[PDB]
Amino acid sequence: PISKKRKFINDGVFQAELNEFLARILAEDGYSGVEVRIRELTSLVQKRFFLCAMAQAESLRYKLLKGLAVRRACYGVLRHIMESGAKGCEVIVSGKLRAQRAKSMKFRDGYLISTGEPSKRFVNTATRSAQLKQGVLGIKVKIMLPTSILPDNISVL
Amino acid sequence: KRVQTFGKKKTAVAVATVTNGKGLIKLNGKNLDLVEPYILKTKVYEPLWLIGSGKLKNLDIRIRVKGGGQTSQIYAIRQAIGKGIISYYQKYVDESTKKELKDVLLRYDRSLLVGDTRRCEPKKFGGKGARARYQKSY
Amino acid sequence: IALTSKNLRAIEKVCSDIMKGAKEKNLNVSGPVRLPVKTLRITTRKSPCGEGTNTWDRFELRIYKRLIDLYSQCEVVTQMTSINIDPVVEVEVIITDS
Amino acid sequence: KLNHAVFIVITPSAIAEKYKVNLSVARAVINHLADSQKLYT
Amino acid sequence: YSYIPKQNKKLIYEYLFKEGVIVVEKDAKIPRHPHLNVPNLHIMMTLKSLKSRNYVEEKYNWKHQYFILNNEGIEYLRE
Amino acid sequence: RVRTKTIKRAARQIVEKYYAKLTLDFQINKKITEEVAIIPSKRMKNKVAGFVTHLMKRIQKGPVRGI
Amino acid sequence: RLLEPVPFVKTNNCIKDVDADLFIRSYATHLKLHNKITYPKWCTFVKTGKGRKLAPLNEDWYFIRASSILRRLYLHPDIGVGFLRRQFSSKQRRGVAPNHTSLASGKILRSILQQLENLGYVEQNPKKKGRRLTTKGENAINNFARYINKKVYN
Amino acid sequence: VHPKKYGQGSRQCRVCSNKHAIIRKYNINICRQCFRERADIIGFKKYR
RNA sequence: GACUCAACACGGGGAAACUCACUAGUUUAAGACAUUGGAUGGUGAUGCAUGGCCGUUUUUAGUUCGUGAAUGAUUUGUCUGGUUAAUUCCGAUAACGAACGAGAUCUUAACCUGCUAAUUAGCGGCGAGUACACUGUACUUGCUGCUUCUUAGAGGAACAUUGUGUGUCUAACACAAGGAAGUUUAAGGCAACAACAGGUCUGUGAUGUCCUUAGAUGAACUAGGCUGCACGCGUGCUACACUGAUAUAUAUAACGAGUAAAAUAUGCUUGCAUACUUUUCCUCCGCCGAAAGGCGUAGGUAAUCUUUAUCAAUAUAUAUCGUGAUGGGGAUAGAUUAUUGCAAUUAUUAAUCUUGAACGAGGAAUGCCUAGUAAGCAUGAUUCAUCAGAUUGUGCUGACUACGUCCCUGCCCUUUGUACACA
Ligand SMILES: [Mg+2]
Ligand SMILES: [Mg+2]
Ligand SMILES: [Mg+2]
Ligand SMILES: [Mg+2]
Ligand SMILES: [Mg+2]
Ligand SMILES: [Mg+2]
Ligand SMILES: [Mg+2]
Ligand SMILES: [Mg+2]
Ligand SMILES: [Mg+2]
Ligand SMILES: [Mg+2]
Ligand SMILES: [Zn+2]
Repeated sequence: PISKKRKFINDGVFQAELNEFLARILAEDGYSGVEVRIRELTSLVQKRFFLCAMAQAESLRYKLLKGLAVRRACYGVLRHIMESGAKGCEVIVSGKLRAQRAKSMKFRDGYLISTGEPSKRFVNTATRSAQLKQGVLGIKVKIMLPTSILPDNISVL
Repeated sequence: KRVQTFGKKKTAVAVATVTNGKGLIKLNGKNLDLVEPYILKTKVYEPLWLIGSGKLKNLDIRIRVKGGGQTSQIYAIRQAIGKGIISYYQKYVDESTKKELKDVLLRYDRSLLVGDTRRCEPKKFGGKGARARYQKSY
Repeated sequence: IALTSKNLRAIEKVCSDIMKGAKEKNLNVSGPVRLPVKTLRITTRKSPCGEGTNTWDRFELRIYKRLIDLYSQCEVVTQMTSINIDPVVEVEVIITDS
Repeated sequence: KLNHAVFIVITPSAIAEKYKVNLSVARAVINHLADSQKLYT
Repeated sequence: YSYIPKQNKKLIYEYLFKEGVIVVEKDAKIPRHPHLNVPNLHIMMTLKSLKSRNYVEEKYNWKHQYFILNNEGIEYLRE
Repeated sequence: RVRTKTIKRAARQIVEKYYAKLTLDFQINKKITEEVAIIPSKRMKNKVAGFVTHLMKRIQKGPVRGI
Repeated sequence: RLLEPVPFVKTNNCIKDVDADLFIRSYATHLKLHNKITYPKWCTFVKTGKGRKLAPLNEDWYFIRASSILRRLYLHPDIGVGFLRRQFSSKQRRGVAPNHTSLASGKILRSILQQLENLGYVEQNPKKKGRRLTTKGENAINNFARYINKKVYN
Repeated sequence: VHPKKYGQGSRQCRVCSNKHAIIRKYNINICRQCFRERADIIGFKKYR
């Protein structure tokens, strides 16, 4: 017997844990999922228990690990996003990056709403920290998805 | 026969059941003789005085109060009475009389019919109260 | 029947569906009664450090408990419950005479 | 200073003013006359 | 403690084989593993050893250790 | 208490297309707006209606400088 | 003192239609007259609750307390000792640290209750919860209230 | 070994084993910074 | 660690141990893998190596692009003016047109549907009584149309609507009526661009390098210290009384929050082993106890029980004081009785008795605030084994004064000057 409040929190915690586990495991995957080769994963979960932004971020991280010219990679990513039908994007990469000191680099394409509950709704955001030569490079990707309609527009027929 | 309306001041909902009867007027299980403090007693009696004590010999009234402090409760009770009597008149007595009563109430003041919409604003961090921040010495 | 959940609209939809199911036949269904939403509030202080004018942030996980009654046999109620449904809305059926 | 005593238009303050007395004594006097704020004539 | 009985070790290995994976819990003074009542420290040590040889692959999440068995490891377990 | 370009723009758009439907009556105007344009809010919609009404008032007594 | 021109009639039937403090006083007086309830031993040098840091200063405070308790019982269905204590709570100034609310010394209350039950005014109900009024006691209380009302009218 | 059962050093964050600043309400047992990051996934939305 | 705003009840930091990084010492391998190489751990070093997150610039209104126009950096757009809470609009115009920011959106709180629903909420309905009124009222047990109150989903309602002023009679403002409401209704949340060499590696198994690695700066244990005190500066609490203390009596909140250790029996030498079951958190209630608390039991994994048709204090009413460092004031101290915990001394906290200090409204300075606000009064929660004087919510009593201005202070703008650009 466990109370409702207690249960809910516990469930949330479990969800979080699962997510983290997935992140740890699947560096080679276009990960989003969270709905329940894979046999091992299932076993692990049992033991424990008794277009998208995250994927893009992961891809970026992988690219960084591989060792590209950075800017080019970012551009490619942006292009991909555009192809996948995004109204707007934004990527940031801050960290060490070539020089020792500082250096945050923005990469926007289409328009990116930041403030309001629309932002909360109509953007998928993701954050990965790609470990590299002499520290960490800091990805953050932010995608504005196709709307189910924005509050700013007033479409007269 | 029997009519149920509420008052409302802050939190403090006084629900006035106004029925056919002899003219007693009560609170939960107690007469309006009590209320509590002698000073504020007039704020409860005022609508009755305005309307006339003979008009309420046809109407019994019970009032159930819940929530709030003292003064707020009194106000709520008053409001309930004001809404109550008028509501009764609108249904089971004539319209002209009701109108007259309403006019009288308006002449005296607001708050009897229409409600006080004020309520305790949320306290904000960096302070004790709503607006009152802490203190900087530099 | 008690329907505990986190997401309001979804819960409402579920309730509606069950009502519809009931209205088929044989079910004296009392209307959906939504219960007092006992909101889990956490007030955490933002900022890992102690720097910056200490802004807090009131999170609220607001659980919606929903309740609904019936005079029926178990199998039928089970069938009714089967609207497919998903991991989000937590259902519990009580099959008591009292 | 004003060390008022005990052994020897009505209000306590007035009484205090007049005969130079503690206000408990004033109260007592008032009571006697009759026989948390006050008013008497 | 630094005892490490042989029989216990063997049992652990068998369990691993049966599963394919072991969720360790990276806790020092927790007595037992959920299923098998073994001193957890010993189990942890064994898993570390396995990892060192690359018989097992590890992906550390919060608190738990989540060890997954490698093909070489499996082969070894054949014994 | 002034109107943004979005509101103003919307108003402009109406009276170009749907001047026929409209008359100096607020409720009617609001209804028309609801029928025509995709305002997600209530308050915003109301505001839009009000501005349309104002625009209408301004015309009949002269040119607006738009539409 | 209390009386005034009101716009209604008062059904002076039960104690809820009586002014409290006066009623309590009257009841205390009645008790004194009777000699129906004692004044144990420790009563005459105890403090009624943590917060009071001082003795009552009323002489026949016990009687008053008893009267109050009776009224409380009448008001509520089933009322414990804890509840009673809570009811007779005050602010405890902790000198320099700010005030807290202070639960009353329950022992005296308990004793009073016991006395009442012995006399046949209150009743530990096996159904429900702790000690309500006994019907005879209630009736007596009502009678007293009526008497008080009559006196006031006079 | 000395009693590690009731005190700040008894239990810890689930996430990063830190003994400081643990949200111990509703048996969450996450140190508050970590909670702040995972408040989305747990289902704690800021409204007001 | 943090040092003007933007360090100083801050690190959720109320540390008896653990926390613990420190001091006096003592253990241990948690030394994988091929005594050696080689990792592994660090509340070690460095936030001037970084990630993320947070702060401030700034909740102000600001940032940018397309094309056009004006060797270059650039400018224009993005403005003389009016208006706005707002680069909010209007109007003028080498610009026209966009996009983010504002606004909208979200969440509450504000008033309705006398439509949607009725428990774990009520209202009645009605039996059963107990008291008293007149020819119904107050109060409990037992049974089961309405939705005003109680809960909470979807809708509605204000748009400056109608009226009248001021305004290029433009954007808009002021007043009046209506109305639940007329300062985007009130309150938040969200938070552009660009930074600051701001903070944080003492939140992290986010993380680089350098150090350390068994006489460890790893972990574990035993004390001790973070609380030590001529003093300076913070944030608070309590006061200086009579609109008050004291003591009785009466009144009445809202947000809440609540589940490895012990008991009893058997077998042997206070210990172990075996068997078996309530207790670990909220406490009703019944008894003991001045008090604190204790013991027994009861409900509650919660709109059901704690408990909430009342858990609080200011309130109010009636008494004692009587302006006297006074019964204002409760510091400092002295001695017990408990509770928490393995452990309470450098007194955890609590209670009981006694001790009766400074303070008679506060100098130079400086903070916060415009309506349910200030202030007062409490109280829930967070920390929590125990401990609010903190924070964070919530309510209750409910002022004064504006309703503006640029005088100071701080930001922003145009012009202007600059030898500054680390500004
Ligand atoms: Mg926007
Ligand atoms: Mg302490
Ligand atoms: Mg220590
Ligand atoms: Mg820095
Ligand atoms: Mg420009
Ligand atoms: Mg906004
Ligand atoms: Mg310290
Ligand atoms: Mg604190
Ligand atoms: Mg200043
Ligand atoms: Mg220069
Ligand atoms: Zn953590």
